[PDB]
Amino acid sequence: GINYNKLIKEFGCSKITENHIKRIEKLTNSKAHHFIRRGIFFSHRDLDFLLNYYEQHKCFYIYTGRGPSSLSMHLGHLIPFYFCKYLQEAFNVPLVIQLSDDEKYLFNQNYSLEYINTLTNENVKDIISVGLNPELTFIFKNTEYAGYLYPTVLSIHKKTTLNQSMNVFGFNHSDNIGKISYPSFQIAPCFSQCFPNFLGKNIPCLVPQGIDQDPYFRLSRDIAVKMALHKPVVVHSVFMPGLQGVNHNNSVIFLTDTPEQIKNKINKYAFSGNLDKDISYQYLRYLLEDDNKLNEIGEKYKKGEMLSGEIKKILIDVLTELVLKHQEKKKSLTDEEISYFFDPNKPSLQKFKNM
Amino acid sequence: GINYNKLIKEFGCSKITENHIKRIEKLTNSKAHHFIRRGIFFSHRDLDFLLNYYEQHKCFYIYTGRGPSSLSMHLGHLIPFYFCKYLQEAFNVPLVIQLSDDEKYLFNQNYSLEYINTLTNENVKDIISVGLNPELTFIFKNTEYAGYLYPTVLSIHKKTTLNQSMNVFGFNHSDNIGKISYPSFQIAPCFSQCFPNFLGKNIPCLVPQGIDQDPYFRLSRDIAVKMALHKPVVVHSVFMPGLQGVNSKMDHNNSVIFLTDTPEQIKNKINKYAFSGGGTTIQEHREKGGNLDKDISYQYLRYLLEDDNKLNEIGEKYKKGEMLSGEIKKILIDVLTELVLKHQEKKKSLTDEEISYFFDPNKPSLQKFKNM
Repeated sequence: GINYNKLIKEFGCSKITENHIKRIEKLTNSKAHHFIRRGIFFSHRDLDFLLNYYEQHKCFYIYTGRGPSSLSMHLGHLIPFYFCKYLQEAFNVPLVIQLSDDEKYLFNQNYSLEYINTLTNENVKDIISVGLNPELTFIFKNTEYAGYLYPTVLSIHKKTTLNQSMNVFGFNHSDNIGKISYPSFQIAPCFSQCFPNFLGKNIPCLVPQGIDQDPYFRLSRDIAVKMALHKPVVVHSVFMPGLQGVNHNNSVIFLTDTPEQIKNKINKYAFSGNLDKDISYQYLRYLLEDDNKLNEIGEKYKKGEMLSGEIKKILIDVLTELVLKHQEKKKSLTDEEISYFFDPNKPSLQKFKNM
Repeated sequence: GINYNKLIKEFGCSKITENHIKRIEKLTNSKAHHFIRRGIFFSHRDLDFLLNYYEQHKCFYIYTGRGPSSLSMHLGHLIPFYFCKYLQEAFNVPLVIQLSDDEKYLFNQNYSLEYINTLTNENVKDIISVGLNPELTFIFKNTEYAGYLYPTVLSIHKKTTLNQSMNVFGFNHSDNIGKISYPSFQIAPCFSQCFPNFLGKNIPCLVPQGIDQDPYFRLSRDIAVKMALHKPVVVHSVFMPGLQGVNSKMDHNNSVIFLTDTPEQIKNKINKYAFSGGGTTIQEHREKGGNLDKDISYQYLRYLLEDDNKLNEIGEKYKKGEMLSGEIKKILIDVLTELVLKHQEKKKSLTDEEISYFFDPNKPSLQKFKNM
């Protein structure tokens, strides 16, 4: 298969151990998220530094981001946001969310800034609708917030050769100079000096991402050393597989999909097992919070006591509930609720300003 | 020396004609600046587009800029600012001034932002001290104003391949990506959409430049076409020569007049180091007369002496041999000394409040152009 332990050894990452989990549960006074307990988020760099930092200072922040997509977001895009929701609540720390509308403009030849803004505003609604805590969240668009990032971006630029940018990101000489210099803007928010309205300088940053992003993220950590700032901490997730195989539109669950569209996609296109190869069981590892129910389902399926139609039906109900709750939350959002996410001066955020 | 008409034909610029000058005097209800009348600013691209636009709408703006220098500014650095002072007053339009502190940080490996800010603040004081009108001036640091430039910068970036940037500016693969992408930030202020606090969209921009900068400025005009925005208008100046030779441009502190120089330092530099177009003996000078094209003092008086009659009278007497080198050098020293002392006095009097006002984009006097 994928062999993630081989990939850890290759990249030089570290496994998240049982003791890391115990330590998280202890520091947050709460059970660890199922993504961590089930090995969905499975590796890290410098997690001990972060846990020890939080233990002594009760302080860090979480950085994540989103390039605005041309199509509707699908379930795979929300996975990291569900994890950030958990992190912000369990640790009680700020979450900053970059919308890289500039990146989308620079990388898509026929897209205008105006059109990209319509996509950005829709994505923001989906992001908020996972149930993020408004009081501990700061969302920003790069087009609007660049002035706060720029002094940091300059320092990152100065320490990144063209060779390094091209080698790391696979750019070529026909690529526009926006693409070439964009990565600094994605690195910058790892450094708390980019958020002077509510963070102190040089506060550690936790950045959840896919294991596949580690080679790119190494540039952030190398740059931090040259800037004499903390290296951003990373926890890595496995690839969430498409419906058709664990290794087009019928390969994902869009958040705008109806109950009937979800039913058909799972029944017709989701691969059936063998727990390791059954896509429905795999998705239940992400979506089912109750450990006992998951193990009971896994027990019955492997023994043959549960058929494929039944495990697919359980997934469809779970998915349908999730998607309908999401659609319901999104529909209820007011412009005032949305704007509040973009406010850097919230008193709950400003608590961390002198920590 | 430098054949400027040949250089016009080579670059594809246009001469500023006597009729352009008449048209400027008519539109401003005032005599044209001596730099224009004496051919110091001598060529242009799209000046008629600008004059026609002003005639109908009474509106454009002026863009200039300054990379913060490691040393004190000298007289040559102020020349374009004296011209922008005239333009803003005669036309009654805004002047925006870019301080490219970001550029200096990106291109000088051992300079910090903090150190560059010290240089920037001192340069700003020298710029203001030419007598710029606070009400029609907007100064900005790129480090502070980048957020307003960024959407425009993105569009410029998107229209510029890495190949094009590297070929045009001579970058290599060891250059940092800040250098590679910086030129867009220098182009951006040619487009009025960068100043939404006080300018309408797609308002024409006038950019005074040395003739030597035209090849680089063509990139701004080409980008404007791809953005479907007005091309920035340019008026070009001749090279201002250093003290030692008309063919050579600005130990080597004796080739320029620093703005921190004392009256005595100026006296000595002119007397000892300024090139004379006069005869080597008094008798030789009386018989053969002085050479105006090569006398540095006469050339500098072309920049500094506002009264035409006095300049022509001085030029008449020197060329005939009726005025000696010592006398024309003395006239220049008095003129320079007065200029530099006024400057030093103005700079010393500047308050933090006066300086801050230059950086305010919401001045009611600037905002009058917002719907024009």
